[PDB]
Amino acid sequence: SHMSTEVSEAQARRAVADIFNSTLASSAIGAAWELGALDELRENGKLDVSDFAVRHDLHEPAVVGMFTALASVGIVRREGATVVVGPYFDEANHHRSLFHWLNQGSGELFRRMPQVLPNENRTGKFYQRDAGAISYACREISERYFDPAFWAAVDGLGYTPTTVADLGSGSGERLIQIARRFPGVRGLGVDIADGAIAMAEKEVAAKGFGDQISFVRGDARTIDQVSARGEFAEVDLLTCFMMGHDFWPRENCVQTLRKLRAAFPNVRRFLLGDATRTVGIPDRELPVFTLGFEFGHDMMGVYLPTLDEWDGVFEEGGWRCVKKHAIDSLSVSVVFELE
Amino acid sequence: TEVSEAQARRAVADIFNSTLASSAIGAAWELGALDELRENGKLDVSDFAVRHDLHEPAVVGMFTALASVGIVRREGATVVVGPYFDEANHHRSLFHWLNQGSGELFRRMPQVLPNENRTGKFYQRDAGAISYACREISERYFDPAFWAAVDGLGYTPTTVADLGSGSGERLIQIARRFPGVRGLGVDIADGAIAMAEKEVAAKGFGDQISFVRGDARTIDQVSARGEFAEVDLLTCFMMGHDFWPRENCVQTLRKLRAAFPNVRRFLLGDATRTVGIPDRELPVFTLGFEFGHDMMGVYLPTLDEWDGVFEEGGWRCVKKHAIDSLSVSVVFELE
Ligand SMILES: O=C(O)C(=O)Cc1ccccc1
Ligand SMILES: O=C(O)C(=O)Cc1ccccc1
Ligand SMILES: O=C(O)C(=O)Cc1ccccc1
Ligand SMILES: O=C(O)[C@H](O)Cc1ccccc1
Ligand SMILES: O=C(O)[C@H](O)Cc1ccccc1
Ligand SMILES: [Ca+2]
Ligand SMILES: [Ca+2]
Ligand SMILES: [Ca+2]
Ligand SMILES: [Ca+2]
Ligand SMILES: [Fe+3]
Ligand SMILES: [Fe+3]
Repeated sequence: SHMSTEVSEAQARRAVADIFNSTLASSAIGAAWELGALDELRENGKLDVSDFAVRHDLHEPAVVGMFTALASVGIVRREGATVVVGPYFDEANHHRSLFHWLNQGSGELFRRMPQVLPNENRTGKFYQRDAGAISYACREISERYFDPAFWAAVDGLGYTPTTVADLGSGSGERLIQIARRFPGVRGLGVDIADGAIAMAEKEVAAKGFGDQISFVRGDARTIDQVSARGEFAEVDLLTCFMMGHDFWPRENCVQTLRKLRAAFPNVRRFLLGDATRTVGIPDRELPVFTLGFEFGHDMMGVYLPTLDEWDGVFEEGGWRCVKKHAIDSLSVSVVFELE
Repeated sequence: TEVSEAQARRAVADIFNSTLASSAIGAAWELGALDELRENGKLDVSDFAVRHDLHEPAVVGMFTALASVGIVRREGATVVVGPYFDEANHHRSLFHWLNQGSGELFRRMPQVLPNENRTGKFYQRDAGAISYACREISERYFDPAFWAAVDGLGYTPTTVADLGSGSGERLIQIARRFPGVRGLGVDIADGAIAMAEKEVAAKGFGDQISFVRGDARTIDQVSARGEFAEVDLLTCFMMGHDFWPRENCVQTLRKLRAAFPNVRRFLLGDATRTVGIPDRELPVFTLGFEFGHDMMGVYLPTLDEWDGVFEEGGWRCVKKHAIDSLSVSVVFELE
């Protein structure tokens, strides 16, 4: 029953108030996550705010503030010095990486909406986001949302892989997990980020797989320029998650897919997964994330293909699509099994 | 806490979209959108992006963000005011303050809460943005009570000083109302002074109104003491909370008393900390003001705390005005 055009002054006051407080609740969700509060609430159902502030060595008045902000829209409920989980807790906590993405990750971009929209201002470094924050969030996003379909696609391969290349390798947590599934397999991540390489080289070393897995600086759109080219010949599983839209526009993508094909000519399966642009979802029925993903990419000047556009580009790219998975609850997100 | 899993999905999605709405309101304001919607009730997003020279797809996003929570309604490339437009638009400066002025603060909630980090410049805000909003906040929420206090002063001022003079607009208006008056602005920010002086000069009040850098907390250090002695009306809006904690406010009030010994009336308007409002009935702003200041480590007195400090501070409160509708806000007439 949402969609009315006619409301009382009471309702309108209340609604504009909730929009205001949601703003704070929404920033608080990502913050509370990162400070270990959501976890503890998930684990114990309850928490004493004073004891929290002490244990974690936090300024207590703001801690009160963070919880009151979560309480203002029903994520938690306050009783005395106690915070309990609220009716909206599980849902919010579930999607906690998405709010973090929105606020801590991408907060600056959306804050400067009045400066980002005007054309004259659109060149060089016309926006900023917190790459450490994004990273921190995209890690849980990849796990909470993409893993099931990722693992499902891995199950239905028809072969044990021997050498896997992961594009947008990042933390290396995709490749690390591969090694753990397929004992003897070798890994190879590719990342534009200098910092992601060392974070990954460190990550790998720490988890047992030092001589199994290595990384390289490089960019899918010019993967043929990359000096490790010669070793791509032995790769028989390729993977690429949450960056496919940055291959776009279409012709870039076609080319990028063709290059990928030639550069990895013994790849049997290529697992590609990403969120896509939605179409025709009504303004007042938008689910979590959708609006921020699409809006932020518009504000960054970055094109987002629809599912159909992905469908329409693979044959041209030199790939056959043999299986597709829908992601649960992250806009219209998908995993394609290509060969 | 008994709701369906669909209830919870929808509520959580509203919080998320609300975030983007909220930021959008101040954006829309600043870019002319809200005003063009108030005047005509409609707008064409292509037309509007073109005239304003904006990247259209971001413009659409911005208007979708607003429609996602009922502020506006989209019908093609036509944007129409929605059920919550009047109210949103009314409080637009407050959303601006939260987002454009103070977004960097609340964003870094994880880095700002831990005590170890809390030294030096531990948070950042956008002084230009904040100033932009404070202008309207002053005018939409404080002015009615402000002018009512001016109307019942029982004297006609001859020299007025305004602490946190900002853009100079308070002193300007005072001059438009009392032509003979001299005006004196105290602001701690060089850039407030520069703006105000420029603004005062352009409008022709450059010979009546002038400015000095100073912190009202240390008003006794501001070496323009002779001009201060001539002042018979003192104004201070939206910063009294910054005189607290209590001991500090007592001292500041006593120094203000001394620095302006011929002030007859002293107008002090501020928002104050609320008490016992239920979490799910917090009105607009309250949570922002209070939570933001707890994050900045700045004390907020209650009303009663203010009422109980003036005598020790060297003043007698003779009149008090309630404000609509800015958390619990107030104007004291002190003497
Ligand atoms: O931040 C970005 O640029 C993204 O595109 C983030 C993203 C992509 C896919 C799923 C979730 C987030
Ligand atoms: O010095 C002057 O310019 C004035 O006459 C003062 C003034 C100018 C313009 C409007 C009101 C007062
Ligand atoms: O921004 C601050 O730190 C303020 O104190 C802002 C303010 C004070 C009183 C009313 C509205 C905003
Ligand atoms: O067009 C599609 O739907 C996807 O590109 C993948 C796919 C195609 C055919 C059968 C299954 C999956
Ligand atoms: O105590 C109060 O309510 C205010 O400090 C000011 C006031 C006092 C007495 C009569 C009127 C106003
Ligand atoms: Ca309804
Ligand atoms: Ca029109
Ligand atoms: Ca800032
Ligand atoms: Ca009282
Ligand atoms: Fe992206
Ligand atoms: Fe303040």
